[PDB]
Amino acid sequence: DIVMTQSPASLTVSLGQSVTISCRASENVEYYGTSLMQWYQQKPGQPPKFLIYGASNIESGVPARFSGSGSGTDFSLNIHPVEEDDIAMYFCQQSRKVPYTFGSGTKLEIKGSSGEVQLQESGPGLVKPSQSLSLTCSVTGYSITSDYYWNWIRQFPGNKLEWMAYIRYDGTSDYNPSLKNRISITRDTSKNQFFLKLNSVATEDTATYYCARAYYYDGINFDYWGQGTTLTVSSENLYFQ
Amino acid sequence: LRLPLCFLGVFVCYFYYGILQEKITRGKYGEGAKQETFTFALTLVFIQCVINAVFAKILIQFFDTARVDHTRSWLYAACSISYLGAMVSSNSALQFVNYPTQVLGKSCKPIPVMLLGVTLLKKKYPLAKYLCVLLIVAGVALFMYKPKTVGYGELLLLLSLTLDGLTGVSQDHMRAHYQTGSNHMMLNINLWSTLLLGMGILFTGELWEFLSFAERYPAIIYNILLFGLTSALGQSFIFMTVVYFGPLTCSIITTTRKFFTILASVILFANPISPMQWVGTVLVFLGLGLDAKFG
Ligand SMILES: Nc1ncnc2c1ncn2[C@@H]1O[C@H](COP(=O)(O)OP(=O)(O)O)[C@@H](O)[C@H]1O
Repeated sequence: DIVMTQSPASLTVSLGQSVTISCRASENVEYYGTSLMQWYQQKPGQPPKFLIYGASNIESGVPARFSGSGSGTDFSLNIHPVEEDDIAMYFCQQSRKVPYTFGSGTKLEIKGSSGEVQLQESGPGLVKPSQSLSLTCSVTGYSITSDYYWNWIRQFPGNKLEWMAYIRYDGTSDYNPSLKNRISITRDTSKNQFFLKLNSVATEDTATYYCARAYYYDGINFDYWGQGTTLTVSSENLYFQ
Repeated sequence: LRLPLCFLGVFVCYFYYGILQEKITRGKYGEGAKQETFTFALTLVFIQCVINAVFAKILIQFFDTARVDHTRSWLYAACSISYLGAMVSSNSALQFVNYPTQVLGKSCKPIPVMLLGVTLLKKKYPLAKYLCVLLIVAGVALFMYKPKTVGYGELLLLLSLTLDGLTGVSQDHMRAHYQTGSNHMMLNINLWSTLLLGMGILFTGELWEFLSFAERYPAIIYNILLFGLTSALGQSFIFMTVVYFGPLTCSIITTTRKFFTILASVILFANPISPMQWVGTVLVFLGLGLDAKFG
């Protein structure tokens, strides 16, 4: 699968400076003149915020400060004036191949220091290894049978995002090939919920799980995210911790 | 593995397709006062679309079944309207013009596509494209006109060219913004086209007239079936060629196929053509090839 590499792990910037964040792909991500790349912003403890679809286009409502560029395998995100508002982690993810992958993430810091949808995850917090687990995402204010893609995404400790699977409003579903043998995604239109089932969970499954709505345009864009649910897999039942 | 099979397959399939189209549209049915003419272009296009859809479905369900189609249905319907209109108009134009004229006219897609891009998309092209288009215009003018006016056939050809340009624009847009696959393109476009054509022929009453005409001359049914089969096989080979060699090779192969189709139509069916008109067609094809080379 395609691997996305972000060169500056951390940047120290002064307010008002211009910062460029690079993102390099292991394979060409162009398709009939369109670069299938997206950029996301994630403040500490919050779900990622969708910024850019394609290499250059800016999502409506995003400030004019942000601006993407690049083509082929090399891309960059530029913020000409930087304010305290936009100090966060930035992720680049391609959408050329079915397993969608995110970059390791770049962190910025100050030197010297009816359309609206409510996603809500739920599920057990502490689980034992090899047990069967099921996560529920409840959608309010919108119908999951109306439009858009409904995905499940998890973020391991260290901020390594990983796309898992989605179920479209048609009912068609797609899975991450690495996990197709371990998980299954289903939906219940009556209650307006879609679930994710994990069987034989291992200690490596500890992560924060998000359920996000998405629409396809120059790639898949996870514009709307839930607050996420923390899943911990431990051999011993954690107590006083 | 060496893969010249793409060229051979596409060439043979579409050459036979062109011969069958010449036989059908411009055929002679009956003699004397009983002589008739083929006016059922809508039914021909409907059969062609049905066969194309069936073959595309077979290919999808056997080959590359893991893909997911992200294109919206309404986009498919909108593109299919123009695609069906272009094909129907081109087929109906043969009721007035000679087949070589129809082939030459329908081979001039770059002119309308560039015009739409410049006027609607406000795109820009290198000097080579304009010069290449200049050669095509010069060749068409030398062919379609002589020192010694426009009828219904030329108007139909112009309308078909405009609809082909619109279809190309729509296909490029949705391919860029939705990563549409060629097989899904074919399947959905042909499905929508056959739905619309079925509605149109049923509510126009042309289906019964076509059935009576076929009863009078049953030989046409085999020709129509072979025409559809050849179109579908050529479509499949075009898909395989673009998969294995991209669009440039497909364009070159189709251009040479069209030139050979014109030559065969002139030689076999005794279509009259002046030596000056030959210069026009060769210039048109040279310009088309150069445009393909220089993007
Ligand atoms: N990549 C492609 N190149 C050419 N034709 C294609 C391609 N994909 C699908 N097609 C379909 O094949 C049919 C015949 O193509 P053709 O007109 O010969 O191509 P060209 O105009 O490039 O010579 C068209 O109706 C088109 O819809």
